[PDB]
Amino acid sequence: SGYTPDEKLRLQQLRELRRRWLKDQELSPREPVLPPSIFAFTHVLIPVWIIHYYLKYHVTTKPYTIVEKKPRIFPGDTILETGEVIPPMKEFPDQ
Amino acid sequence: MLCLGAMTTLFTAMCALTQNDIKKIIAFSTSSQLGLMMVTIGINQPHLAFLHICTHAFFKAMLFMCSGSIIHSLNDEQDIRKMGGLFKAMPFTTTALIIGSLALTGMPFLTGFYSKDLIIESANTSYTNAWALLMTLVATSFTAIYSTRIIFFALLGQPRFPTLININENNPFLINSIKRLLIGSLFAGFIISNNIPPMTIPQMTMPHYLKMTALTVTIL
Amino acid sequence: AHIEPRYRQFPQLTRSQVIQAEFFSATMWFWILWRFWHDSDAVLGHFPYPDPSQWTDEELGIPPD
Amino acid sequence: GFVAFMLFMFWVGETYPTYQPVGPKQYPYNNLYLERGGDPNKEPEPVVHYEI
Amino acid sequence: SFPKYEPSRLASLPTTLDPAEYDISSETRKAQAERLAIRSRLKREYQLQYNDPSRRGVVEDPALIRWTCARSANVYPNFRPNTKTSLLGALFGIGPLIFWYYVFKTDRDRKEKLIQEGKLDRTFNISY
Amino acid sequence: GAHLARRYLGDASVEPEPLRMPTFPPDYGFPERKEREMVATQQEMNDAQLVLQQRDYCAHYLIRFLKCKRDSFPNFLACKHEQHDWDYCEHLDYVKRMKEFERERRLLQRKKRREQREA
Amino acid sequence: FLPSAAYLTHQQKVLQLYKRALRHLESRCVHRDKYRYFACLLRARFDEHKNEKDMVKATQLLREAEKEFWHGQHPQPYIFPESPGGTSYERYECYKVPEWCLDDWHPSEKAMYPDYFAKREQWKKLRRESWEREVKQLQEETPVGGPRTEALPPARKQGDLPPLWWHIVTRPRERP
Amino acid sequence: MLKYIIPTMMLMPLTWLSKNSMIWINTTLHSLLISLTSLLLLNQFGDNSLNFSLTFFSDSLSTPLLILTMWLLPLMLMASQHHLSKENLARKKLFISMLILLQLFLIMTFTATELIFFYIMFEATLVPTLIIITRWGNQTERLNAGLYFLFYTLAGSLPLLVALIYIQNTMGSLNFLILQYWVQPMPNSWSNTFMWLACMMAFMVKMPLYGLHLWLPKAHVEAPIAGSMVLAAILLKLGGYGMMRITLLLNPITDFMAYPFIMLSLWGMIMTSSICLRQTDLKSLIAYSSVSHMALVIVAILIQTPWSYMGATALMIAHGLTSSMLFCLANSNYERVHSRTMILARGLQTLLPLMAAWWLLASLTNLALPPSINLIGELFVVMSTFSWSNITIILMGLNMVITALYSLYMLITTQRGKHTHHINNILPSFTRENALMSLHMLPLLLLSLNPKIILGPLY
Amino acid sequence: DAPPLTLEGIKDRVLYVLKLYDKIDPEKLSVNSHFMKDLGLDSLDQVEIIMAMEDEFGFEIPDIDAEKLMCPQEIVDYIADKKDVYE
Amino acid sequence: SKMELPDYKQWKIEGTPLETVQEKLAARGLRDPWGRNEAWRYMGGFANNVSFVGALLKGFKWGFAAFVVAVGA
Repeated sequence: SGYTPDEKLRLQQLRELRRRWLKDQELSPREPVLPPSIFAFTHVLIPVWIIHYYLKYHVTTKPYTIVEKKPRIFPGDTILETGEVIPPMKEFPDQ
Repeated sequence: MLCLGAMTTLFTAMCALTQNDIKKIIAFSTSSQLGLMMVTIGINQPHLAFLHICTHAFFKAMLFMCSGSIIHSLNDEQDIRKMGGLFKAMPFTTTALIIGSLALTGMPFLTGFYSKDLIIESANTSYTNAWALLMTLVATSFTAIYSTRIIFFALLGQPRFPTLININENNPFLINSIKRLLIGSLFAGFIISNNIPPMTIPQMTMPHYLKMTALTVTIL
Repeated sequence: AHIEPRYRQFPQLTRSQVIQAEFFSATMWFWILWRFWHDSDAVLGHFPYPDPSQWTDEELGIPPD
Repeated sequence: GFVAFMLFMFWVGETYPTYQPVGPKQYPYNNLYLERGGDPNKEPEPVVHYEI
Repeated sequence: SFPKYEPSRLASLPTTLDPAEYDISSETRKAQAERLAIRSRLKREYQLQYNDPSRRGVVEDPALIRWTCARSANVYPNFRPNTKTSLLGALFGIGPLIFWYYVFKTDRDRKEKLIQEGKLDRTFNISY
Repeated sequence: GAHLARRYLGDASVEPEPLRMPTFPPDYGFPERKEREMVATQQEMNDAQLVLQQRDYCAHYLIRFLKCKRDSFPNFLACKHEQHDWDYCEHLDYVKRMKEFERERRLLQRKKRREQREA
Repeated sequence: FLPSAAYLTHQQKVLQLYKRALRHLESRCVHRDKYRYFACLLRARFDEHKNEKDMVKATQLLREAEKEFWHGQHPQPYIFPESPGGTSYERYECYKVPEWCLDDWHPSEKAMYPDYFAKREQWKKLRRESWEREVKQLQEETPVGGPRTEALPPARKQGDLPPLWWHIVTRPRERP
Repeated sequence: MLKYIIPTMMLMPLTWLSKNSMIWINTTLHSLLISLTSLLLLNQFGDNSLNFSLTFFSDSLSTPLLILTMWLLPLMLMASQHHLSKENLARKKLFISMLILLQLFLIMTFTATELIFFYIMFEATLVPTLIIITRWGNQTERLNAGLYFLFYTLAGSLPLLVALIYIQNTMGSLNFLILQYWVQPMPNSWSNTFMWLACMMAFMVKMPLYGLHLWLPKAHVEAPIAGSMVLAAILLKLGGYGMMRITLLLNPITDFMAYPFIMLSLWGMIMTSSICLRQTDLKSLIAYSSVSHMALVIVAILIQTPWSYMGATALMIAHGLTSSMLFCLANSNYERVHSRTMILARGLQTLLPLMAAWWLLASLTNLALPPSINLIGELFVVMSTFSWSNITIILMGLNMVITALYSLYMLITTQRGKHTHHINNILPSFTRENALMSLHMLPLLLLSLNPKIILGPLY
Repeated sequence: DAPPLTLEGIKDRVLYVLKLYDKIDPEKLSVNSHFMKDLGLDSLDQVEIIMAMEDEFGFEIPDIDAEKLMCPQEIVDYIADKKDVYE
Repeated sequence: SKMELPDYKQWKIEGTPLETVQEKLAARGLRDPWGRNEAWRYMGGFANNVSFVGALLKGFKWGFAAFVVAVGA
């Protein structure tokens, strides 16, 4: 088949208009728009200070608050706080 | 737990075969990995499932990021048809994909060895459902074969992608991110998976063809 | 200058990206080798899985019949 | 048909399990008593294990 | 080599294999021509109401207003209570309601009988 | 394995049903063979906050492994030989459990076929 | 369901069948060389009975061809990432802000962009000046009471712009 | 409480003898000052209620609803221009004074000591709303809507008066304390059953439940924004307030006789959430949303758990704020395009870039976003009803799924995907509409920080 | 994606991949020539030509247009219309 | 704004899958391919791309030497 020539001529007028519009859509005055360590310091010092102030006084004056699963102690250790030994395990054999 | 995990694992494993988009392959792959983690909760081994979460996370973040690099480099055609020739088209992302789709299966001492193969060992050495074992076994074979097919159609074949090519990786942020996660998925699996307190009893006493069976199934 | 597209040809490659690619694949293979031989050998059982328990009758407790 | 087949084989699995040839896990102190629910002096239950 | 492609209410019959498109009457040609005429006249009126630089508001699509007033206000006329309408009304309106009411009676009678015996797990059941 | 095929294809008796293991009583062919040392000092086993279903035979090696692993931390690969010893002791435990299994199996097969064929 | 005609053609229907079957064979058949072999086989299969002088035999072979095509199609065909159903398919529909807007700005933002708004003012004067007589006379002069087609005539009388051009020229760039 | 009654009176001749183009500023400023002074009320402590007379007294149920009323007045009095800004000065003053008088009877109603006084100020609230929606309904069935509103709410509400007179002359006075401290159980006769059915059915009409809910959507889609928001928020939550107060009497027979209302409320909650999934007429979706959430409120009131009453009052206040705001966004889109439909006004992500945030945030407060008050209310109702029966939580979660579905469909229908490119009249968003949105949302988030206020009597 | 395109590039590339085709010749190949009228190739191969441009530039053109291209000038014009090839 | 557009005729039908398939189809009796639009895919930096085991065994070109050095250390 092919184009009817009416479509060819109408299409050519839209080619001229579309290319002139799209060439106009560039802005170019060559002045397009015009008006009419410290990070690590602040973010590892200021929230650390605020939270560590918050966690001593308010938090540990509320009694049932931050609580830790206790350190496991082993039969060869010695207790750092008072100072006394923990009795070692007995003989090994038949392995 | 483990019936549902085995059902998901076989279903999305068989569904991952004959998929011709990248991201849908990766989604079915991660669904199969979550199926193994539901099997890992079905057997009384939660800590191995958590280890698999960590290693899986490193691994498929690296894999998605590499595929996104390729898709933006190749004008977003995004499909496995019209994808082929990318090896030696700068091979940093091909190195990333072969390290990845190597690490998806059980490769004898890489990051994907520890989690997945301790999962299948503790799954085999337990009072299990006797069909879920076979489902996880067959789906390990299936993740081997779609890993091989994603490698073969993504990197190896004759180059089928249209001309005026601008394949580009001379790029700081891309190579820094892929670099950081390959350094992750090579070492951090072992570094995480070794220095933890043993919260369970490791099995460690298997016969023959029950420890070898992971590598046997991936090779076949 | 940075990269430029080229038409109907194999693209050009800077030596930097290909030497980091070769380096990272080679270190992956180096890691699987030095983690295979030197330290673990976990693909083997590492303990001899025995036979049926001892294959010793009159031991472990059975009476003769 | 496929969903019925998968659930049928799961039922066949649930009636026919696998297990490695292995007895119980032998616990030392009265099937690990006093670290179950409790009763500290009510029921010391006499049960022992023997070396084989 | 064909399974004849049975259709359904969800698998639509595609435009290729009708196969009524391949034995054609002249009246169907007349129908397609007049249907093209209707769509051409509607697009002509729409495009003339569409490109006026003086026009400000919306185009006032009459088919959308017609469908909306057909769907909201013009349901209640027309209506007559038929045997089908009454049957389907008393089925969808009262049936499931009386079903869930029966099952709530059953569950509450079981629960109150069971706590009258007292053998529930209310050893501590505080936040009631 | 092969025990599963024998138990699901052969007879119902001579392969023992698991998780109902003690069928014949102990000291049936033992007499006076028992040590069961359990040198693990249960109070200090409570003191080291172990997980349940680990408070078992071969747990003193777990105590020693935990002690060395805590006491030499920044060596990532410090404790190897004691962890190997703990795996060896659990291997001994698994061997002992398998010995219990096949003891009850051989007793059941030989003695029950003796009894139910000469009864 | 097409703008210019009512029925496609017979030849147009065979031609759409050929393009769809060749595209599905592309999607079915990777490595491109066995594709080229099978595509020339398909081209030969059309050539073997292209020159049949009947018409009911032509529609017979067409109908059985649709049967033996719809038997052998492909489930996820490789459609391009601009086609409907594709990977993108108006990906960048996020940014197609139409140009009936941009006149509702504050005059300080209009003072930031002088030249583009001045040239938009002259295009809008070109729209308003040449709207009424020329476009409406060409649209109410040549058609019958029934238009019976959707192709609209070009402006070839003496001068100015074609009728009904504004929302066809001033469409967004499709890659903004 | 007289210190809140009398400046509401004094704010009325303000509107008359303020001059032209100055009535607006004076009424908005002074009603916001009334809102601060209203927020100064919140004194209520522990053991008793607080008594602002033998005539006025405040339970902690009435405090957040009262602050809600005196906070929703200035928001509305700003919300109701641009559709009557071109009308006459006298009709404008009449409309504003009608809203002030409606506030006055709402304060009368929320601080009602006596149930007789509560009934009189209940239907006194009923009076001006008909005049408002009929005179400014801006559609052709506003007559039908106002008339159904009137005869439904009266003909349900009317034998409640007879039951209250009977309680008045069989047990002495009707202060809530001496109705309390004296209330005796009323056994399973039939006259007690009809008294219960009269009172509870009057408030059933007011909420509404499913068999009586077509009362509502005509009165919202055929009404102005002021009547719509006051109608929905304050009138439905006032009905719930009234049921909460009157259910202290009739203790034993509610277990015998309160099963079918639970049933109709649950199944109609499901059917109403299903009917507001497929409709056009964007205004009506929020109306049937309100029907669904107040059916949930009704289930919560008729089961008699303290968890249920806390969840009930939290759900009341949160849904009042959310549905009033979402009505206001619907009116904003209707002022943009004179449509009222839903499939027409498409696009609006590209255009109007800030309005997407308010649509999304209101749709998530309707979604039961988890730190918000709406999920707090719905969650405690689900806890109490699973304590009621172990099987009814399926309907609650199915309501949850369908509620998220239709709310997020309402989001992604009007404001997602493609402008219809034949609209070309919509202007960028004014400061007024966004000021109204910020007056809606920010109290809800600040109550989401600290919800110890809005939990009611059983805190 | 950062490609530059112009009318020169699309004209030369379309004329290139029409020059490479087998059963026509680069001897008599102007920009302005029909397909059926003077080059003398059949409409089946004309749709193969359209398939080649679709598979090269990476986007479908519909068969409501693919009836009626017939000449490389209108091919260059239509794909330059679809991609909006200006700055 | 040059591209320099590397011209036609600088390939032939010599990409060996295209050559074998034109031989098979010429023995079939058609001789009408699309032909020369794919030789750029079958020559250049392409054309003996590596197979599958080579791509995974690409590691130890640098690897065994460093492994032997680390073992000997």
